[PDB]
Amino acid sequence: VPAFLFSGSTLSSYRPNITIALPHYVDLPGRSNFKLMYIMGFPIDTEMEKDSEYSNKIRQESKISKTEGTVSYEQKITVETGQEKDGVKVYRVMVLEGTIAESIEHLDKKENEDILNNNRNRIVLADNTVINFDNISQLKEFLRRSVNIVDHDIFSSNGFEGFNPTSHFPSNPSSDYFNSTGVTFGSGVALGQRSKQDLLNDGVPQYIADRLDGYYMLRGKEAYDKVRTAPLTLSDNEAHLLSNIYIDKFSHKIEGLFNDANIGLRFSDLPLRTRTALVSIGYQKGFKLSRTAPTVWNKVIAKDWNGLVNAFNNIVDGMSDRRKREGALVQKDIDSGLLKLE
Repeated sequence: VPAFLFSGSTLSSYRPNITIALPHYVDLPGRSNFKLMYIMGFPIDTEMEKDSEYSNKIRQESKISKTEGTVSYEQKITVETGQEKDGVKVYRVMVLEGTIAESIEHLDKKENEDILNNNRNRIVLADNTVINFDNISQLKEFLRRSVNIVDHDIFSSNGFEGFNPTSHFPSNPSSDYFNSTGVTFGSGVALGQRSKQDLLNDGVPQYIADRLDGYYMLRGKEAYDKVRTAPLTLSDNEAHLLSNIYIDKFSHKIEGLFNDANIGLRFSDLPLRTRTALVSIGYQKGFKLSRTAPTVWNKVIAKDWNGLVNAFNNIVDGMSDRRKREGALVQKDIDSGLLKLE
């Protein structure tokens, strides 16, 4: 209580200031009610309901779900491990104002295991609210979920974009863009316009990109004929890696449109499921949502979240069930308190 309080190491974006083992008392810069006690050079975060000039007041619990939730991929977090009883809390700081990725890396270290396995783990967010985790594995999963711009498992699921690991040709004559269409893999990754070098630049591993030789730049009948005549089936692992690379790249185009609207939020401030819904509709209808799905985009820019649900539900495209799944993602976030309504 706490066990191994001084074990392991700490990643920190700030440091306090003749080697001293005496307690040192500092304030995190720019934060109210963030007060740290350094002992043995380790940051310790204490809370007490009783008044103290050496401790913080009890912090409010976050509404974010420890099982299903995320933190913005653009925000810094503080990760802590510790104990709490009866209006007194003592937590060793493992990560002080670090990135999600730095945190994932740091919390994977073996020297940290003992301290993380044997104490209560929590995240202290930028807003000074906290998320309390059942165990370290759950926290790690929360962080991994939070680095993603969209939820890839949802996006590639049957109800939305679908996933085919075998080279396929989405089109034909009567087209519907026959000679425009090209060999496609996983969830919509199309090679008609892309060289191997393009895939390499986007970070596709050499082994995958070499596998794709002969499918690059093929279009129309040559592409159909190639798919039918000499298909290639990637393993689910490689096809997902390829797909997620291109899904992320696309999602950044959507992110850029939304951020350029300058509405007082950044794309990263929207919860995961909502970001996923917007990327899903963009991927199917074309990325400029102001032109391609105006009812949706107007609700987004207005920050009217219930209205956005309704706009998804009201789209009549011949795709409508997928439009409704997208809306239901948004509704789930509203119900989770992640979209605050006026």
